[PDB]
Amino acid sequence: GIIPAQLGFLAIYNPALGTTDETLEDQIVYYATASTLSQARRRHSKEERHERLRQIGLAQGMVEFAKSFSDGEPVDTIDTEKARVILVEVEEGWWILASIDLTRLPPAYEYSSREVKPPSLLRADLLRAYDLFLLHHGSSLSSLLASQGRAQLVASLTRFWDHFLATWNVLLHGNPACDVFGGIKLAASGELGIGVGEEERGSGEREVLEGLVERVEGLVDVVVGRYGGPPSEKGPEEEQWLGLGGEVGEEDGAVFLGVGALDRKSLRGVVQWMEEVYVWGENAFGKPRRDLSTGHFLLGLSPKAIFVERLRPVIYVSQPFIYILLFSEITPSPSTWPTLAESLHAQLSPLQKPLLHSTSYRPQHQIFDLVYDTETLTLQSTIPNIPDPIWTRVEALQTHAQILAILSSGREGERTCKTARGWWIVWTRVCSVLGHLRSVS
Amino acid sequence: MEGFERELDNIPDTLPDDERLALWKGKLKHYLILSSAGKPIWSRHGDLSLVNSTMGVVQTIISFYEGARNPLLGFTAGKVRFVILIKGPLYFVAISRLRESDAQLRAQLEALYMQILSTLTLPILTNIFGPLQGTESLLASLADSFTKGSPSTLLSALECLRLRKSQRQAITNIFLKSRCEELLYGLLVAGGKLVSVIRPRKHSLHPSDLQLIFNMLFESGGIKGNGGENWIPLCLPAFNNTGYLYMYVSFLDDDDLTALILISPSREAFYALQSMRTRLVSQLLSTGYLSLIRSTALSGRPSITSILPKTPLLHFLYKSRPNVQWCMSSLSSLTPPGATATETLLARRKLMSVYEELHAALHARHAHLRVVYSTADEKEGEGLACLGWSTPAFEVYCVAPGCVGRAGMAREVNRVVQWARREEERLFILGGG
Repeated sequence: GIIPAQLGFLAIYNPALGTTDETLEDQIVYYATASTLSQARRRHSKEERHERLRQIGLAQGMVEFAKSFSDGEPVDTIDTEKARVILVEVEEGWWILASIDLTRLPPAYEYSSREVKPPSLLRADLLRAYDLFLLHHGSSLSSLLASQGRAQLVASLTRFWDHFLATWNVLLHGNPACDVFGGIKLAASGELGIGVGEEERGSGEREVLEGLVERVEGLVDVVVGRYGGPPSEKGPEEEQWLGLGGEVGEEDGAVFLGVGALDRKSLRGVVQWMEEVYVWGENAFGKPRRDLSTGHFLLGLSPKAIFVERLRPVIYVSQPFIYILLFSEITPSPSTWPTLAESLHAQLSPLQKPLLHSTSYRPQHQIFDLVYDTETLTLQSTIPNIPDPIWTRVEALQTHAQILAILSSGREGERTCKTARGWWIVWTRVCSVLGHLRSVS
Repeated sequence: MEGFERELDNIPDTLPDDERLALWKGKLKHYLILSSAGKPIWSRHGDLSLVNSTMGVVQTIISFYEGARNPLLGFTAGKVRFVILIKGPLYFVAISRLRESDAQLRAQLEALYMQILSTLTLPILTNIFGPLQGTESLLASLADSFTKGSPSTLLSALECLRLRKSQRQAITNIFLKSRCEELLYGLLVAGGKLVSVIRPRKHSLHPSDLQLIFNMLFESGGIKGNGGENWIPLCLPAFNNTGYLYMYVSFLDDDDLTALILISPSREAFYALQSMRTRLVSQLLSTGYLSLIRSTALSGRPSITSILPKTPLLHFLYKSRPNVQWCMSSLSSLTPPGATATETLLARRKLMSVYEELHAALHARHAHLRVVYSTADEKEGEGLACLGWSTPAFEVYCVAPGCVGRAGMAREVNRVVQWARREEERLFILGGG
């Protein structure tokens, strides 16, 4: 009879939206409930309204209260016994309020948070989704309001947020250690071999890519990533590569981070959206539907857009190596689309087999490290993710809870930990490089 | 951190209220008492005029949450942390700007609650809800220790003074032959360090009971500002929902001071207890133990260099999970030339501020950390780096100089436990008599 720790209510409100009581009702922009999730979950009253507006009223009181003590503006986390409440400022006055209902364990009536997702990474998760949301609508959310108007934002905001919260599992799932940082996931090979003059593995294949952005018209930058394995020639033909599941560490890392014309801050967004198509196949904002004419392709110029200050995206899909071809706003003519599709399938045809082995390159009983660089945002990761129901499921709950527990404490600087069954987590800072010499046994 | 030396001083109450609140606004620590109705009862660093205006928000915050069947637990905002404790009609809230975890404040606020209950028994505690007639100075001085660091309450244990097993046993025996039929349990203390314990066959001295006696006498009140022999009532959580238990406190003189604690469950036992001390002083002076107690108490906190030769460890701290007690090393070893009170106060506060993160790190929510190491390397000052280690059977803390590393502590930590284990009989009391 254990009740899972389902999400409670999540609200998006602007305190400066309404300065009067008649306009104070409209401060909420998006609201979610367990009942609201039910309609969207299958896809993948007046007194009720009073409680919604009243509860955010404390939040504006709470932030004003603590702002005057420590000059620290936000009351980031509100701790209760039934619902763990978090508060994050996304961009200069817009606040997201979330209430994670704890793991109800009726001991006839008991509570616990042994596996509830700790608030250290939801701020990273909510900022991820918000930055992911900003990748589909406008440059900045504040400027988005001035363009589309208040009424239009709610429809668009409800369209995306209801989708994300429909499956935002508030539990230690995936790779929380990588999720705490923003980061760019890098595969086993990581970034390709730089420079010309050495063969090595995966070195000269950048020149064709760095030359690709020159020959084809209006290409600003492309990124690739080995989410899948080589084409499986087993019994089943398709393997349904896009579908349910989660990204796998040390394997899903994006490669060929870019060439230019994309800021490192907004280069994280395109990779994160590129993560979504693999994790949520055919079901992502914009609804990517694969083209039957060319099976190794997706989306295609023929509405959808990416805001990095306005690149129209097209998706080239091999079983590994999802290609995010970012084309300019105007220069590619949509009329001549089919000619470019055949050329692109032909230009990128010889980059399937040589690139497959190239990315297969790899650089005290067991050691797992993790390198995060501040200025370039690259995330060289090795920590395995929690398996679904190399370790067992129960163990990684504690290991990934302790790894990010000490990260919040710090932010030389070396730290160390240990556990009864045997671990040695070391966080070290030196360019500032954050090495996590996580060991075991 | 920086303004700590001027932080402990009270509000001047000679300047306009505008910047008066600002002075209260930024102080490092805050302890508050507010009733279920929202009226603030006690505020330590602030007058009741200051707190009520600002603290009405908290009552407003909890009022919504209590209506929603959600007794609130605590906030956090950047550097400052807000902790809420629920005990009867009274609501306990603490504001901390230091790197203190919620568990640390829960223990600190729990001790404050115990003081209120120790003066007003549980049946009257709920019905009565100023109310805290004589505990105002008791609570105000207790919060001073928490700001100063409180290695005892933070660790939730008691100190001991270095007396050999035979010498300590002789004190217990001479403290037991002189017994009357109204000693529910009695204590002997010198400079805040427990010396001996006497217990009856059936009644047990719960270790949580001892912290009531020590906190109100040897840490906060200073034996209620001396005054000589005192006979005051008491309430104990073990002997709850009963009448005020009666405790006898008097200086054992003819820090240096040594005090004697005797407890009786009857009103008319004062003369017997007073006669009990009179026969006790004569025998202690006859043997000479009292003269020995002052010398050991005065020369407390043994030097770490004398404890361990050629060891660079700046400090030590130890605990035992069973038979709850607590040990320590020298504190005046930070800098011998330093004599002014301002650097020795910051030396203490920083020293426990080194352990304030460590205790939080070890005690987390089912995280099961065993060994914790860190390094608070200053940009230009020094390479002061902390240490740390633990066990389900005992707890150990350490501090090391710029010469650091795992071998920088494991070369010594494995034997500082042995020294505590070697000196366990002369530093920890297994039981009374």
